[PDB]
Amino acid sequence: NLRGVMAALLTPFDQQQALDKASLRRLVQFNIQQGIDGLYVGGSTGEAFVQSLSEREQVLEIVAEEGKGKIKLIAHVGCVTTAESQQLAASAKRYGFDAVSAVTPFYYPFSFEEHCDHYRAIIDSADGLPMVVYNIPALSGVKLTLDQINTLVTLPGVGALKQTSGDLYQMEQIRREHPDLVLYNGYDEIFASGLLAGADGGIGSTYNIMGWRYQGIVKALKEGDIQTAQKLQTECNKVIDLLIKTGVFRGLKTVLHYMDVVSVPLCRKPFGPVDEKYLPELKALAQQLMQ
Amino acid sequence: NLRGVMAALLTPFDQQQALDKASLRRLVQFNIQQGIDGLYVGGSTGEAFVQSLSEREQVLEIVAEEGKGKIKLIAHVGCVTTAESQQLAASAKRYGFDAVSAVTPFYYPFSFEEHCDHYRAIIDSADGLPMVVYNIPALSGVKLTLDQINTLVTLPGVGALKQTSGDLYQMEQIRREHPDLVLYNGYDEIFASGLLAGADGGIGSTYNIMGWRYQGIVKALKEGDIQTAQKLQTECNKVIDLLIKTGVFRGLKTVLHYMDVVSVPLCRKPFGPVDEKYLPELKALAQQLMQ
Amino acid sequence: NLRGVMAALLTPFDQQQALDKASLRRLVQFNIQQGIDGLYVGGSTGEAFVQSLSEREQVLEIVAEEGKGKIKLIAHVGCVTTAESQQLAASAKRYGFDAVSAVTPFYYPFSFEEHCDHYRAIIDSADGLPMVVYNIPALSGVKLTLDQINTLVTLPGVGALKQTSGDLYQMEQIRREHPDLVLYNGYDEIFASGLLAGADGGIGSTYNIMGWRYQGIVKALKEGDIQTAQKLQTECNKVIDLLIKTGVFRGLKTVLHYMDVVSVPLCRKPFGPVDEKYLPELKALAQQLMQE
Amino acid sequence: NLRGVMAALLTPFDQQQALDKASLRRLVQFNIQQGIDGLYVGGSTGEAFVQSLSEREQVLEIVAEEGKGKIKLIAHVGCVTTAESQQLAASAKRYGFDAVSAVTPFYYPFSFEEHCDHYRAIIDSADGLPMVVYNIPALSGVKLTLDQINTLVTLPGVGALKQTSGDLYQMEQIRREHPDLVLYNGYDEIFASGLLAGADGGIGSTYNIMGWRYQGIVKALKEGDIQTAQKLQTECNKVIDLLIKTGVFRGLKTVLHYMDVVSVPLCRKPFGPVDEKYLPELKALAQQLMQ
Repeated sequence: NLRGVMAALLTPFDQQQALDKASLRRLVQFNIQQGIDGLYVGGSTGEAFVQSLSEREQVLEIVAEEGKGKIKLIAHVGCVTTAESQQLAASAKRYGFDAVSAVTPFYYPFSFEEHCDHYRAIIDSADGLPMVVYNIPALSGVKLTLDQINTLVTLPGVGALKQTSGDLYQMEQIRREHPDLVLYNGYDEIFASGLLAGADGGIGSTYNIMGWRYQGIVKALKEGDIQTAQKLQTECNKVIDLLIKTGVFRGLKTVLHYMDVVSVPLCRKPFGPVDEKYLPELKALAQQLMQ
Repeated sequence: NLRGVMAALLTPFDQQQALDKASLRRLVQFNIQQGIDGLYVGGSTGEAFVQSLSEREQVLEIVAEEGKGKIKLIAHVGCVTTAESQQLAASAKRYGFDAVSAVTPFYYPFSFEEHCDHYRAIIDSADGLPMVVYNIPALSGVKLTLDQINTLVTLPGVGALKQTSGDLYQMEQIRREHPDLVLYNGYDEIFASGLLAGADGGIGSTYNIMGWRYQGIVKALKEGDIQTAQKLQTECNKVIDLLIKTGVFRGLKTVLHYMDVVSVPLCRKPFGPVDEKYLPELKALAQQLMQ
Repeated sequence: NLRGVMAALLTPFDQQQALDKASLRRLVQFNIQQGIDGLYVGGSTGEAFVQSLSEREQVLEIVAEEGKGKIKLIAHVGCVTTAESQQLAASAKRYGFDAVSAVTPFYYPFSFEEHCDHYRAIIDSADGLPMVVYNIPALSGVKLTLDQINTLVTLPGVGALKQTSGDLYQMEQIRREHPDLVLYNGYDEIFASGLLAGADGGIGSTYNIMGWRYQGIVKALKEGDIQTAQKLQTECNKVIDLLIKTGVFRGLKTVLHYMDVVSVPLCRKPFGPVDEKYLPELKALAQQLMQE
Repeated sequence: NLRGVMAALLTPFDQQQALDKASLRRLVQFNIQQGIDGLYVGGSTGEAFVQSLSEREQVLEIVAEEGKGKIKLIAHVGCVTTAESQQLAASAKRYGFDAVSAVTPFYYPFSFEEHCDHYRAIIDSADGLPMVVYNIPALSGVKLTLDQINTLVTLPGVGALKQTSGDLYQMEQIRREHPDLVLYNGYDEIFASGLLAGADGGIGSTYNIMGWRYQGIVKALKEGDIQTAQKLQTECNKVIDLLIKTGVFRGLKTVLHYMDVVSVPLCRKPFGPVDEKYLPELKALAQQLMQ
């Protein structure tokens, strides 16, 4: 039931780098409009790690007002701190989110046992909302084994795994081991490949501007049409190429600004703005996607 | 015409740890009858790096005698030394191989130009034979960029790329850049996903014992039956889970042995033998693969 | 005036995980009486990334009170966010600290320019307090180059470099490039070698329980007594070996708790408690350090 | 008694890239006159991995012939193949080298037991020659654990360890574990620091052009003159800075060439030439060094 193509919501800031509630609302609605199955809020893409708990809760509350009941809402609640995560877990519950999620805590190296108790404590605080384990070795620096992953994924309370890893051998072993597990493909660039390996949906930042393509790839693969599946994927991939040159969060916000969704396409410092030289390609991209 | 499913051939040894030429011939034929498209000989799978050039030249000659004309023959000629490689390249030509191949020279760190000059030399000595750049970062320790991969791939005389990387975002990037390039999926564990990403064939050590499944996966994806393609990949992956436990080269040789192909399922030390506990499952798999 | 042997201050918490101010003050004074050159507060050792800005502000404020120009005071003000770092940098000035510090922002990959601007803005908000650029690749996952380090270290406002790296070739080269740079060695396990290589002092978590050994290695080398320099370092290493087994922060708090300095030997979750099995060794260690 | 500053021997090649015996002998004696405690022949610095068994043996005999009895002689006998290594170990005995040495077999991933048995076999063939374990993770791609290094170092036959690692905490840990172990500091850029951490000697390539400095640092440290000890290490690093910039093996041979020691300062391909922009720098270096 949590399966599908969920977008990792971006958080629009204003000239003062404060939250832009109006753009947030425009963004939520814009995603709904584009036929997304749900939203993963306050994740890395939402720049959670560069905002406070209150700022973080404020976003959860607003998207819940906008989207609750219309699509699935998963609140990324993870912090390095379990206590901070627990507080966020409770708010998500209070706001009516469908599930809660958390990255494997970072910076300080924690044992695998400490990782499990973290999830256990957060799940406790979720008070019912299922947990989506969030695995992104590349950013967390947390390199869990398949076994550790199997343990986490079986922790009572866990309803999904957000696999932000390009190891498609592992993607399938996870599927082979947990046939019923809601498996989200974390890297947009290999979405079609991830689904073929075992993912049954996905969460990602590029879904904010072209979510329909991912839905497309999903149908095609269902309708045994690898031609449109591959075609759709290379089209997502050309966009990802550019965003990787420009900065994905900022580049996605910039395109969004061009679709009239976001007022100021800035990210919080230390992120810098997009290089002016990249604006013609982003503008152009916004235009084509607008059609 | 180099596109297809090519077994990365194993080299049988006797109790004295010396080529079991009689089993080599038996392995060559076995592969042919299982409908393989060609053989990548003298690679990592063939324990080439624990061999002498003369040993490698001998294996080259026996398989050419065994299959020149029956299937495509690609000779892995790579050595850390350019001159040794050129020697091996020159015999491949003289023995009648269809193409030549070489790992990026390892152990010592080399600049990219050195890498390109290395391939140029080998390509020259191959005397007309198309070259197959061999990319396996996990074993070579060489971490080439995409631009570098494009440069190598476009070097005159080069006719294909053997991609032993599970980075399927890079697989498609390469493909998007080179629609005519013969791209071999190097990781058996992700074959279906690798093809979907842009690969048009594969070279793998597990093909030796169940190459038919990989061809089947090719038919399925070709026929829009991703459902049986997945099924084929998981079956291939259950095998891979086991071989990775028992040790791959030796595991395969043991299976082939129970299949009456290899007399002595040994690998040359440092490799040790399979743990006896594994024998029943390998024996079981052998009988089972006889499907 | 920032050169020296300075302890990476730990932050004591109570049974309910709240700050234990009395033990903070108690730990500040203990370090002072231990004859350390100053304190590095709010850094990795201080469990800053498991606290909130106002929590870190409180700690800075309490120790500034305690360390009233009694010793050198460095405030690790770094966060991923430049703005949060600026706020902390401004409080540090406000509390009267001697220097300001910050790790290279983590989690999200940033460009070198993004990093240089980050340090400037903070240097900007410190309003006069020098900046000790903080380099710890192992934790930040940020891999700066010598030239990137050079740029940072020459950046106006920057007055020191906290080298938490085992690469002593790079340590040598940085000293070579900057003969007067306050270079602090970050890995206590190699303190003697980092010094020989060019580090002119150090900042470490284990200084909390044996800051004198580190001060000793310094004298030992100053007087060419490399023989005792070695003995001190292996004595430090025998300790670090145990601390790594148990978990460094918690192990330290545990020793310090057995020395009646820290009331509760806990670290905030997700850090769990120390395995009972190690208590016999930690009690003994606390015994002998006190014996010394 | 293998304790000491041992120079890692370069193998001079001719214009045709063939062993330049004239220069080998010339270098053996040059090193001797430098007051070096011995020579580590046939190692990484000796381009062993780009040579053949026969060529490696040849160089072994010529050097035994040139310095056997005069200085300590450790022959690097290591290859990926245990059998090849054994053969070279057997020859070292024959030529009368003092010790044997082998890098952890690389390229293919081997188990620690496989690693152990390999050293055992080679130990068996060195016929009485104590084995020197060569740890160089950077190039080998092998990251043994301390307990693992401890096992290796205590193997019956192992007499020393060449630690090519900049982990000076592990250095002191090895010295603490084995107070009577012959521990060679492998990275010349940290010589002084390695010795202070526990190494009682060192095997380095740069020793070939200024072995006196390392012997110099040793005395200063032994005398308690860290100030000059340092002043010495900084000098070696100014050099090392350059060589890295120019390519170490090729840079060294060039400097020795300007020191009328080596005829053709060529490394074997895939390595390339020293760029011309450096010749003046290297020129200037060789002059200063000779005075």
